[PDB]
Amino acid sequence: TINKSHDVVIIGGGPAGYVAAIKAAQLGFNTACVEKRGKLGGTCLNVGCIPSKALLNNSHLFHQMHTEAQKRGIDVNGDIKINVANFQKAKDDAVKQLTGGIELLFKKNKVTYYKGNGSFEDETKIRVTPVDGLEGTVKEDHILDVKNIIVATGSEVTPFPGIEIDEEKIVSSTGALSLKEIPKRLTIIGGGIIGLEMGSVYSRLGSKVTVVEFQPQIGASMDGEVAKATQKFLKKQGLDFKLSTKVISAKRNDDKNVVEIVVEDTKTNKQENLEAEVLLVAVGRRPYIAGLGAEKIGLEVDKRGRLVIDDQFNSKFPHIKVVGDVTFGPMLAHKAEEEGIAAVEMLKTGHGHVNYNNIPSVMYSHPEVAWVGKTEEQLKEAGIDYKIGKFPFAANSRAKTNQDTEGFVKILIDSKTERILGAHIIGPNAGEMIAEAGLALEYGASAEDVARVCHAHPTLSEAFKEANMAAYDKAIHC
Amino acid sequence: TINKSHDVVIIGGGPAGYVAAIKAAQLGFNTACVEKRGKLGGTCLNVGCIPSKALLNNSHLFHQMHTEAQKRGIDVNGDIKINVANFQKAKDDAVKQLTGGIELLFKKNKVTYYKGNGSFEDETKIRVTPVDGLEGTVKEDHILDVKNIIVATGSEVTPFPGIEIDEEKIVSSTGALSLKEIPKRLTIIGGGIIGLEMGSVYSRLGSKVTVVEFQPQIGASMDGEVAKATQKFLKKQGLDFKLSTKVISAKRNDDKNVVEIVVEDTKTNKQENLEAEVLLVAVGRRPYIAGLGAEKIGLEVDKRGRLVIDDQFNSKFPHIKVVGDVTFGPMLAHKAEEEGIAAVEMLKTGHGHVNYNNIPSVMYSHPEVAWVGKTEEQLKEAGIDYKIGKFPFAANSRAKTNQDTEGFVKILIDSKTERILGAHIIGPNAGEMIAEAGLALEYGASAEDVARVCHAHPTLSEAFKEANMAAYDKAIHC
Ligand SMILES: Cc1cc2nc3c(=O)[nH]c(=O)nc-3n(C[C@H](O)[C@H](O)[C@H](O)COP(=O)(O)OP(=O)(O)OC[C@H]3O[C@@H](n4cnc5c(N)ncnc54)[C@H](O)[C@@H]3O)c2cc1C
Ligand SMILES: Cc1cc2nc3c(=O)[nH]c(=O)nc-3n(C[C@H](O)[C@H](O)[C@H](O)COP(=O)(O)OP(=O)(O)OC[C@H]3O[C@@H](n4cnc5c(N)ncnc54)[C@H](O)[C@@H]3O)c2cc1C
Repeated sequence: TINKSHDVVIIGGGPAGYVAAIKAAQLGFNTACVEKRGKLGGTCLNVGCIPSKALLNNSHLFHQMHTEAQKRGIDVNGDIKINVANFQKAKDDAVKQLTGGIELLFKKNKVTYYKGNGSFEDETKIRVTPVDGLEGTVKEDHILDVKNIIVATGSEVTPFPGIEIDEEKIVSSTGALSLKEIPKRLTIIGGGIIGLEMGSVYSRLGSKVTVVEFQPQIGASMDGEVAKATQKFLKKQGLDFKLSTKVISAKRNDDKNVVEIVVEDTKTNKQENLEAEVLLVAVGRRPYIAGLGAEKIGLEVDKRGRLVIDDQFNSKFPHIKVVGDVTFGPMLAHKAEEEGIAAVEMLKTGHGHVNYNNIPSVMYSHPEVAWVGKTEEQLKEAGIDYKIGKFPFAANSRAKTNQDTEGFVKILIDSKTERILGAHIIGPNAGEMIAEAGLALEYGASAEDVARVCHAHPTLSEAFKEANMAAYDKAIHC
Repeated sequence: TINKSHDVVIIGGGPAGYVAAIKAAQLGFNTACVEKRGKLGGTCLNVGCIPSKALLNNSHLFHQMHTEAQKRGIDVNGDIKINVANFQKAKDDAVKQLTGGIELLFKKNKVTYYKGNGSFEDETKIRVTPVDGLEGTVKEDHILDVKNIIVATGSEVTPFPGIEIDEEKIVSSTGALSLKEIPKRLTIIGGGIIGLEMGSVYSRLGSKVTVVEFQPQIGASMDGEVAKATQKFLKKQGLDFKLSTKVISAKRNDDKNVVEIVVEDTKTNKQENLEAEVLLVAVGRRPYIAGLGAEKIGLEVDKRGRLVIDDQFNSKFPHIKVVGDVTFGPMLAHKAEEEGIAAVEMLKTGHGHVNYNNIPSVMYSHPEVAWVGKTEEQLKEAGIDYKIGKFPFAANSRAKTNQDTEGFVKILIDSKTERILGAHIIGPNAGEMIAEAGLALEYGASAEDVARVCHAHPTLSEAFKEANMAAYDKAIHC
């Protein structure tokens, strides 16, 4: 065991933790970050955002090249095949480069990178213990004398009791992202974004995808109209939805090399049997504090397993802050990053801020689905008087030119002030376009404020312009 | 001779004119629009923006299937060849749909659409003349007595004296957009946006492209660094450049089936002989007023051939406004539309508005090139002290996952106010991302204002957020 001192020590190297480390160092703190997995970037970079977006993008292109080339004047007299090994390689190389990038950022900023497991020795010190196989891991235990501690231990997949998750036949998102072969049938439990995205990926590559969802509609969180329109275009794309249906159990049938599933329709409590070569368990994600030693010092943990904090990210101990997926708020990478930054700026200047009323959500299917601000259900349930502004991409020149016009832009404004209250988009670049609504929302802009800004022609962004025109006045192209 | 009365009469159905018509109608004006070509949408929709973007998008895919497929896990065996007829059809279909679309907007908005040539009868009356082979043209001359006239006759290709454009071997942008076969060699006069886009299209299709440019750099009005980087990635994609070189002459040679070109090295005053199956003349575009009868009533026309107007779009006659390509300002479609709306709004409330300092410019190559506001050269010339924020897409997670990392975002801010003065982007979706710069500038946003807005992860837009972070402080992932 050996002693070490730092001003700030971050437990966790994911979006919230490594960004907090970089920021603390730029702000002048002697900073250290403790991560046990072997690479920085956390869930997002290693088994989440990055690899999933890589598969989505490449699977989309394969799809375009396979069924949309001829109508674009491109004749292929040969064959268009998916090379699973190179498909995976493309994703693994992207992850590899990015994880390396973070380590380089840590070096440039002088962040001390401890490879091991971090736990509270007591409320004022952190002990770093080595990880057996992990190379580069600490040679012996390290006791870090620190002034400020930031907990960013993140999340884990929510387990399904009774379902043995082997990342081969019955997989979690982590297994789905590394499938060595396109399964004939992909059955997915849960209609969440993570599940839907993996569904889209594989059906594009030739898998028969079935989505078993407890609730009536899917999406969970998106605007009503967006949610139904989403399930609509996904079914149209080949995904089979089993709404109001509960997965009961499942186990791998090695002899028949098939996963036997058992569902139950809630609108009849009538049981049923299903089968799939690969089963994806996507019933959500939850906070992860295992091995942290939070129980040792009395850190408050709510009934949902989240580390309780106040509006300044403080735990019951003023010098111990908590950020990211391990605590309150949507479990998104951009949210985690800004909390990491806000927490550190607080340490430096005494203040920081995160706008929970302006955090966007995005599903990277095609078309993409993105939204930020308030939905219609939320405005109604709050008795807010509002007006709607909608513009379809079918009326957008750029979209038409791309022969890809599915979707629309919907702007929600205050009937009184005409201030933008929410934006919802389903379109070819929804994820990027949503940044526009974010800027408007952040500044409290009005639909007219956006409508009056000259947007380049011909671009998809013009749909956003016209949708705002339709909210307080009238669109020109529809 | 037929007689009719209208509140507003618009000459020209291009972006400025047809949008003015729609707007005038919406604002309760008895509106009429006169167009002689046979389709609405003017230059942009029939032989400009739309057709070019279509060729660019489809040729981009062709290029991707040839060079980007394998590394993405997509095996495409066998010849991959362009079907010119179908390539042309894909473009022609998009134009047909869009032109048909505007006519539906006219019917819906009750705009009187006169197919023929519009010319001034006197200061307050316009006559519509039938057009020789115009489908659906007026069968008899019409005399429209109007309260307000809006001129939007647009522009045309600037010819090169001594060189005859036949749209077969020696072509203008119009002929280039409809080439029946991919020329073994395509040589282009002028490295403006139009010249560069056509060059990119055919180079991707197999033509050996050569760009002859009089100036020392391409782009015409790009920021210095952007112009250089633009030439570099276009050169990397196969285009050959001959800077500080002006064409002197060129002529067809039906014996060798080639165009014989003569150019002059501006540095050595020495000439060179060039040869190409197809020559594109893209030395620019100019205002169009032929057959408008502007001289009959003595409208003011400057040395550039433009119809002079005041800051209210007024000609020497208070009731005669002018908008679009035929008058002052950049010759772009979104600029024209904006003026069309502004003019009409002035006729209604007595005031319209166009922020000429926030008009974006975009080249739809790949990567795309987009900018708005001041370039570095313009700031220096003004003696303005400024700071730079630069972030490369090579450091952006989404760009990495897409295996498309060329380019960067450059933000220019006032050193004292930290107010954003301009944005320049070279990237996969620059054209869409520039809208963010549009909103920021319009609202007087500072770099910090943009940097603190939560941008979804992982998106290309995060690079816009980080470039701003670097401009006034420090980027995280840089
Ligand atoms: C398949 C999938 C796709 C996703 N796609 C998106 C998307 O497109 N966009 C988006 O915004 N979000 C997406 N997310 C969610 C996003 O990944 C998370 O919100 C984000 O990674 C959380 O970051 P964090 O830093 O709070 O936690 P984490 O990223 O979970 O990381 C915490 C880190 O700390 C380590 N750690 C924990 N305890 C200890 C300890 N005691 N000692 C040392 N290290 C410890 C972990 O090993 C881990 O690396 C996705 C998630 C999944 C699973
Ligand atoms: C190859 C090419 C690519 C381009 N790409 C882009 C791009 O990506 N983005 C962008 O913003 N801009 C682009 N532009 C430019 C854009 O097309 C023009 O700025 C815009 O179309 C001008 O619109 P306007 O309404 O002022 O004029 P125009 O569109 O030129 O139309 C004027 C109209 O009036 C008619 N007319 C003229 N005189 C008479 C008369 N006497 N009687 C009746 N009708 C008459 C014409 O026939 C025509 O339809 C491009 C141009 C070209 C040539």
